Amino acid sequence: FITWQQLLNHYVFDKSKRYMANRHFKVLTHEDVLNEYLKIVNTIENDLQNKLNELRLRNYTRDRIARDNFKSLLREVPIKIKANTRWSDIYPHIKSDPRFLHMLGRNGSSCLDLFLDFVDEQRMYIFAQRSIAQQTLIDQNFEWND
Amino acid sequence: QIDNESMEELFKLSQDTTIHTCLMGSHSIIQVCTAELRHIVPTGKSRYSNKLTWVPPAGIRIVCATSSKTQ
Repeated sequence: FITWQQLLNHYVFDKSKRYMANRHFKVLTHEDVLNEYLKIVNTIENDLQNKLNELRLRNYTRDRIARDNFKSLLREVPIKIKANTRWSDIYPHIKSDPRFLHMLGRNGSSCLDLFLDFVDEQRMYIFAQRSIAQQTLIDQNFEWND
Repeated sequence: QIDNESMEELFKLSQDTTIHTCLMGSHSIIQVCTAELRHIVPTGKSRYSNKLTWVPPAGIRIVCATSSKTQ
């Protein structure tokens, strides 16, 4: 969508002094106009690719949060998500949830990985309550005699 | 339920907080709650029926609600 002659035609038409300045300053070349235009497009494209996927600034809108909203959404769609519920049966339940559409529409794999990580954290908490319950049962001082 | 000297207790939604509720036009009610709406109409005496229910954008937490008589 931008060739050098089109980019020139936009600025040739207006007779733009900042474009013309490259032909007027002795430390610049008139063909340096193309070099600057190529380099500025290449830096802008590189920065658009980095910005839309990985921001190098602060306080914007990257990924991350989508996992926190999705991990919350799985507690919202089923309370106490069962450790034997699978990623492909939780997916039709949450396919009504638009929050999931935000996560799934970026990466199908990351949804499965977040389904595994969330379910695995619940399974560890389910083990700890069971092990504490078994410990409280054995601690009972039924010191049988005779 | 309110009546003269008669104050009594009774559907709708009891499992979620109610952001707003109001009467619409004649003999109609709407109850706006955080997760979803309810459109309620009177049926008989102690009964009511939701003719339609709304989500927010598609499944969020409604921040607030206001209303007019018909609006």
